[PDB]
Amino acid sequence: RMERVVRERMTTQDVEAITPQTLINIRPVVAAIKEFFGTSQLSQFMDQN
Amino acid sequence: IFKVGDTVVYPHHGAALVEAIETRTIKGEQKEYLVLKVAQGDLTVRVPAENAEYVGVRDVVGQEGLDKVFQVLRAPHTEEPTNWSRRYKANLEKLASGDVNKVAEVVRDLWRRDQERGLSAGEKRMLAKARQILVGELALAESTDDAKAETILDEVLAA
Amino acid sequence: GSMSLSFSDPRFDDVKAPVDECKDKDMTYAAPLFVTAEFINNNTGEIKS
Amino acid sequence: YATWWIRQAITRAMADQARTIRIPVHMVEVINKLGRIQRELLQDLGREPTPEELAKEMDITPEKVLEIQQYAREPISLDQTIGDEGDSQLGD
Repeated sequence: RMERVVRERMTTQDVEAITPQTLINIRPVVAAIKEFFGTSQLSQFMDQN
Repeated sequence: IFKVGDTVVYPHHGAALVEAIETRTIKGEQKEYLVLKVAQGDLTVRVPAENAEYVGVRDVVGQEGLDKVFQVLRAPHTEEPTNWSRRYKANLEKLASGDVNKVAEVVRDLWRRDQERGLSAGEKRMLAKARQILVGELALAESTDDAKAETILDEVLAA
Repeated sequence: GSMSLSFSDPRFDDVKAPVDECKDKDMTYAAPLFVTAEFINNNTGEIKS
Repeated sequence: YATWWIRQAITRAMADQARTIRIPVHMVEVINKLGRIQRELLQDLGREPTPEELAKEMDITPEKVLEIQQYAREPISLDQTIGDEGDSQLGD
């Protein structure tokens, strides 16, 4: 998802003014990680009886 | 033109220190890369010495540049297109180009606007960016301690 | 094809909070991820690391 | 010339016809501006934007920011997960 965003904005943004800080969007990566650890059938609640 | 240890000025990231004159080859051609680092972005950039003037790595403002951008900032008669969108796109291109005279004109124009009219938080942000890069430029031009560069810049805007 | 973006060297800091404080104060036990990104231009030629 | 009108009409119809609880266009614009500002601050500053600093950048009061954050909240469905999975509709 982040790669789709970054290669969308490679073209629209002006050359010789950009840097990976301006290109990288970390919100979908952290969103994916948070969506995995919370609300997934494999990220199960730890069973301690 | 750009020797080692030189406090060389590169757009848009202001002044920067060169660390070494790197002989990193590509395709068996030992191009004369130079490593240059800035203090703000904490990034290192390698630039070949052949096309170093193509990127337009400048030299710092001396004295004539200081009084020139001074005269521009104090230049009267400045007026802008009535539709704010044309003014926005014009001074956006003008800051994206990045020369000290035009950045000075942008910041003094918006300060004259902001004094009475006021602008949006996006337009304030465009100011703040232009002001930040300009005060970095001046504080490494006169080598005069960024806070003192801000206080002198605020001194001069009032004239 | 006139520009490229690359990644290298994933690296972690220390955890921002210990285990018990994380469990008590409802904060997730994590550590930041630092990546070395490099923007390369083809036609004029620069690395933005 | 036509791109101007197309973008205007699309953004208008997006503004006042994309929420179950209809928020008028000015509040949609301020919500979008707040969302963009907090997004760019998350990407650049890294540190999660605290509401009062968002007000400072926003040039409005923190309580107005809190009201905007309350207004932006969109409704969930009554036919989603029981607590975690969609075994039983939430409306039960």
